[PDB]
Amino acid sequence: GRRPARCYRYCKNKPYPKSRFCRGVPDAKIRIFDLGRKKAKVDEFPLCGHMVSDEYEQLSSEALEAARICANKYMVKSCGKDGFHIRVRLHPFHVIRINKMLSTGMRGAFGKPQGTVARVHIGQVIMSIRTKLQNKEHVIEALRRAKFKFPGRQKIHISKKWGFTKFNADEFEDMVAEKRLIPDGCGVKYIPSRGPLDKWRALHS
Amino acid sequence: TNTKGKRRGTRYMFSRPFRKHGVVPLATYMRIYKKGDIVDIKGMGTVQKGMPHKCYHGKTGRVYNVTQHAVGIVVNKQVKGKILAKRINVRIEHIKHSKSRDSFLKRVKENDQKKKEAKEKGTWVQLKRQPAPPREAHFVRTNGKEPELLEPIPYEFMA
Amino acid sequence: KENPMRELRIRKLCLNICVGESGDRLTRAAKVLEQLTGQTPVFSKARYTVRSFGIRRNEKIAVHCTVRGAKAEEILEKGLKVREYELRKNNFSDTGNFGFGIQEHIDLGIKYDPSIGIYGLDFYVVLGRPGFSIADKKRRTGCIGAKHRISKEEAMRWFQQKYDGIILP
Amino acid sequence: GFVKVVKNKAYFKRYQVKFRRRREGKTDYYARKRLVIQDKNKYNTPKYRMIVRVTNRDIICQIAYARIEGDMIVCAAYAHELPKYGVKVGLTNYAAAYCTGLLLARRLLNRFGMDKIYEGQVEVTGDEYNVESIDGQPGAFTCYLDAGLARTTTGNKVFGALKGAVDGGLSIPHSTKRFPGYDSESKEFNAEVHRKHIMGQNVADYMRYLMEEDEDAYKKQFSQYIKNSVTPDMMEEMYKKAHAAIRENPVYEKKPKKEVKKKRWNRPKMSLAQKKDRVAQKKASFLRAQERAA
RNA sequence: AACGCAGUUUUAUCCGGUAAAGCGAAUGAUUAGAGGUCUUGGGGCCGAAACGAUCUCAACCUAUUCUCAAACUUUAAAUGGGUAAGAAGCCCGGCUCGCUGGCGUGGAGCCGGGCGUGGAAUGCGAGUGCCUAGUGGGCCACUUUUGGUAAGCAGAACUG
RNA sequence: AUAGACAGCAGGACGGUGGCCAUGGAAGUCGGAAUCCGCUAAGGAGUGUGUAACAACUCACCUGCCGAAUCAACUAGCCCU
RNA sequence: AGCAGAAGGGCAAAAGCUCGCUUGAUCUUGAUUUUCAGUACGAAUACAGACCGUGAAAGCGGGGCCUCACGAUCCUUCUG
RNA sequence: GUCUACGGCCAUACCACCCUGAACGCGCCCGAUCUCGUCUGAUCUCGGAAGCUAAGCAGGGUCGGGCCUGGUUAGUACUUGGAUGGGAGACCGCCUGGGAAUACCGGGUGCUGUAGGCUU
Ligand SMILES: C/C(=C\[C@H](C)C(=O)C[C@H](O)CC1CC(=O)NC(=O)C1)[C@@H]1OC(=O)/C=C/CC/C=C\C=C\[C@@H]1C
Ligand SMILES: [K+]
Ligand SMILES: [K+]
Ligand SMILES: [K+]
Ligand SMILES: [K+]
Ligand SMILES: [K+]
Ligand SMILES: [K+]
Ligand SMILES: [Mg+2]
Ligand SMILES: [Mg+2]
Ligand SMILES: [Mg+2]
Ligand SMILES: [Mg+2]
Ligand SMILES: [Mg+2]
Ligand SMILES: [Mg+2]
Ligand SMILES: [Mg+2]
Ligand SMILES: [Mg+2]
Ligand SMILES: [Mg+2]
Ligand SMILES: [Mg+2]
Ligand SMILES: [Mg+2]
Ligand SMILES: [Mg+2]
Ligand SMILES: [Mg+2]
Ligand SMILES: [Mg+2]
Ligand SMILES: [Mg+2]
Ligand SMILES: [Mg+2]
Ligand SMILES: [Mg+2]
Ligand SMILES: [Mg+2]
Ligand SMILES: [Mg+2]
Ligand SMILES: [Mg+2]
Ligand SMILES: [Mg+2]
Ligand SMILES: [Mg+2]
Ligand SMILES: [Mg+2]
Ligand SMILES: [Mg+2]
Ligand SMILES: [Mg+2]
Ligand SMILES: [Mg+2]
Repeated sequence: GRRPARCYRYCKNKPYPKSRFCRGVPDAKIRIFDLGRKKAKVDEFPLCGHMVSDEYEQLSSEALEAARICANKYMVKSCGKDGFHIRVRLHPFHVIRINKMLSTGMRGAFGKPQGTVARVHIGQVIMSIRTKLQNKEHVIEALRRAKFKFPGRQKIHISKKWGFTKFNADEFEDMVAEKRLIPDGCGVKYIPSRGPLDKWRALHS
Repeated sequence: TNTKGKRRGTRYMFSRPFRKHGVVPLATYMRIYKKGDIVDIKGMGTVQKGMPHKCYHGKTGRVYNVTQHAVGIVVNKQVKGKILAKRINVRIEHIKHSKSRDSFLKRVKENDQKKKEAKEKGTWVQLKRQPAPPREAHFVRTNGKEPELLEPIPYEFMA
Repeated sequence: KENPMRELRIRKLCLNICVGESGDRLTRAAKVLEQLTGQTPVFSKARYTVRSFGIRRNEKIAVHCTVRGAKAEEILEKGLKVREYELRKNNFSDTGNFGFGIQEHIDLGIKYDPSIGIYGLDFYVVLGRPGFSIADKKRRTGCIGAKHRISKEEAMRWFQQKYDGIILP
Repeated sequence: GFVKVVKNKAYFKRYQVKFRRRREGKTDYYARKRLVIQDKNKYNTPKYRMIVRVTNRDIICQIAYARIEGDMIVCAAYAHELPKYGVKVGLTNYAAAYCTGLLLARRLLNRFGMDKIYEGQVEVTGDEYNVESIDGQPGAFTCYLDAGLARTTTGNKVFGALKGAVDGGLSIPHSTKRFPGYDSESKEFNAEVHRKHIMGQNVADYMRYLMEEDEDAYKKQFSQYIKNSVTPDMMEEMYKKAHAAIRENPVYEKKPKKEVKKKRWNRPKMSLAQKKDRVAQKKASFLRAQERAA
């Protein structure tokens, strides 16, 4: 089976991604990174909550899967099966190796792929949930449960941005009225006041 | 143990800069090199002939021989605990004039010229360079405006 | 009204007979194309080896030639006469050229010969306006400006104007 | 919408333009490097090359050497200067090329005071000639032909200008293989055929050929020759007189410079304030356009 | 009444592709939604004799979006490596050459004269030859760093 | 929160309506979505116990007595597990 | 894309392709670079002296676009 | 003001689409006897001068793409040297010096050498 996660907690090796030099990597435990209502329009889910790592460590693909399931399950219970959208912001790209010791020694010890981990930085966001403002308490509580599936310390931070966009919530509505933020599915498109005037014409037509 | 290959590790060293590939601009060949001047060795991958070895790239030497397409350069090479004056032949595509020598040669002319005017005028012109001296005293006018008060900002968790 | 240098003309007419094999048929096909134009044609080889077509690489499988000027004009008229001066709207490329095929070469007013046989051939017409050769000259090679370019519509109209042809949808 | 735009933003980001004169299709830098670059152990000794550029309506012959700031022209002769020396028409024919090459050779040696010392071949035979230096005298000027993007097939007019300079007294390395008298079949060079091309006889035979069969095409092909009252019979002596005129006074007299008040023919660059205002006007007109329409 | 030098700075100039960064920049990897929709396929419906109409899902394109690279990269540090900071210099006149050459041209060499503000800081006296023993199992620490779950483990860099 | 809180001692906690779908049963309280209105001091489309469903208790909400601060979440020092 | 091959670098009127002509893959003495002890071999760089190829010419070429593709004493064998 | 020939730097010069272009030029353009080369006088070579700036080319335009440059990012990331600093560690803070890169926001859109020409 798997070694305990304590054996691969620290970013001890250079990144070792699945590439043409690293063949036979088993598929990561986590495959679905986005769940809930991914289609919900930018304006439907303004409130955003992030789980932020406070250590420079490795999070295994299995750990990412368990937290995703744990957060999803609770959010369905508290807000509904379509009252939010969860995105896992870490993709396990670092391949960890195992030198199988089956009853020779350390001769030729370079191991074989065992799994994948996501090298996380202090302050890198681990997972994000966007929902309505009235569900802030649940998003903290849901993210609180998912914290117990990870090693190390994590912090829950309610973002001042609007939804999953990179624009402040307190000014998001103003930019949309002034056509500097066109709703484009999940996110928005920023309209730079540059480029051919035809594009400005269509927007204001 | 690494290989003894003559071009090992020169993947980036002898590569051309981004969007600088293709024909070698011809002012490179129009430069004049004479015995005694100081040249910077910089191998260029476009011309594979007359390449300098990687240990001489980034080194500066003195021209001692001139041929149809190449120059003989004396370059100092540190071999373990000794420095040897190595005589290497490289095509002129891989060299250029050291601007440091050109700047100094200009200053020698300027010093020699300035000395002649110091004799026909008494005045003593300073020739030797001086390290940056401590700043001399001065006044600082507030101009009515009171200096702005700076305070450290409160911590904000930006995630 | 219109500049005389914007007049459409026949840049060249390209005639191609893809026999599909080397030997008696290609040699005879060359004679068909040679006596239709008066120009000795050239043999095109196969770039690949296709088992289905029975062709190997570097094997001469086609015969083609290029004709220009009045000789190309009059050969083109024979081709449209066989086609009854009508072509489908899709026969015109977006670069202002068009082409058509002839099933039997003796339809072009060429006497049949038993020691030669009957052949089909492909006709491609390349249009152009004065000044198109700047893209072909060695010195000061230039690319034609957007307005000079012959659009599909202006090739179709030229066909209707010159040979009073018919465009079928 | 099916094809990936090859001319997309990343395409322009990574695009490295070629040299400007390569983009213009004017210079072959592969040949330029081998032409103008001097051996480094010759230091500042110049490497002179003869630039011959046959144009639609003119022939340009130049002597130049390479410098970092640019090429330096020490002598330039033009085919449109030949009306001074007698030749009124056919300024881009092999005969005009020989005259332009001869004019440049004498103009340069005259500027270097070498003309009296080196005369070349005063009387043209079309044969192989090579000027050799005289002991006790300055050495013969040596330059190399720069054909540029021209195809150097036999009978190319750049070799006509080369023959003129060689007979003018300039030492240019060459072989008779590319002169019109050379026979690729027998690998033999006929001097007499060359001389006929030099004297313009092939054009003379052409004009006689038209007058015999088609007078109408004769006027169409040689209208300006008819205007200048030059006939196939007088073509040789016209060039014989031209060569005498060139060898007599090859010095170039620059056109009297006439001052003229400054006049602007092309539009200047628009100012940013104008460009900003133009966009502002366009937007305002757009809003009014919808206002009136609605 | 200084010959020269330096495990150091400064000034000038060149070298580099690590750290970081980047992926709406190439190469490779990778999540999501949106709009187009030419063509390409499927589902399905009208039509149903025939095309044909119409909708969907994909593929495909376009603009965005999540996340990454020891053996990717437009960018790009810190520390670092080379060289120069004069008398073997400069300035003027002359001569030699079989090299070079349109040209006493170019280059080099040689000879004579003139010029000390010894042309950054700091420190220090240097140069040079001969003969030569022992050693050629190493180990540790900071920081960098490879393999390994790890090791008072195995293997490197740097200085001590 | 002196227009009276918090604690404690006591009363109300209503009508549409058993809101919609679903379910054999689902009447606030198995499940999924809606989570609105006369009526006041307040009473919900219910925080729990409870029924096969009910009923019943109870909670928020609000009032009587009372007369100054109090409540919730989080964070990090020492200590403890 | 291709440039024989592994990869990296380089290359667009070319170093790729096609064609033409050729034998600079030839003869000879030194210097230098790489590994380095700064020895050898191998490989490479720049010259010089012959004799040639090619091209109109400048010029390029004494093997392969560059980084690997190889071998002392003794003996044998061949050539002058 | 500008062109031609030969250029140096090699996009501030490239790319798309457009408007304008006096003069001279450069062109397109006409033709194949000669030279020369092609399946094809399209290309190449040659001999010309009826027509045209349609194109090339040149100048200008475009809330244009790119490129160049500046700001922001940010004294942030990273980093030289130091501590018997913190922390179980992961890592972090400080002292001493150095100091980036996107996104985003402005500005610019060839300069110039030699020779010859044109613009009362
Ligand atoms: C290996 C051999 C040739 C070598 C080139 C060579 O020089 C050998 C050398 O002379 C060996 C000496 C050198 C040394 O200095 N002194 C010693 O005395 C021996 C021969 O290869 C064969 O032809 C047969 C090879 C098949 C195997 C059987 C025999 C080898 C025979 C040939 C001697
Ligand atoms: K190694
Ligand atoms: K290796
Ligand atoms: K990428
Ligand atoms: K020893
Ligand atoms: K030769
Ligand atoms: K034009
Ligand atoms: Mg490791
Ligand atoms: Mg945890
Ligand atoms: Mg080689
Ligand atoms: Mg055959
Ligand atoms: Mg050439
Ligand atoms: Mg490296
Ligand atoms: Mg990194
Ligand atoms: Mg970056
Ligand atoms: Mg000893
Ligand atoms: Mg010893
Ligand atoms: Mg021992
Ligand atoms: Mg040992
Ligand atoms: Mg040990
Ligand atoms: Mg160890
Ligand atoms: Mg050990
Ligand atoms: Mg506590
Ligand atoms: Mg304890
Ligand atoms: Mg390769
Ligand atoms: Mg070539
Ligand atoms: Mg080797
Ligand atoms: Mg030789
Ligand atoms: Mg070779
Ligand atoms: Mg023609
Ligand atoms: Mg126009
Ligand atoms: Mg722009
Ligand atoms: Mg910037």
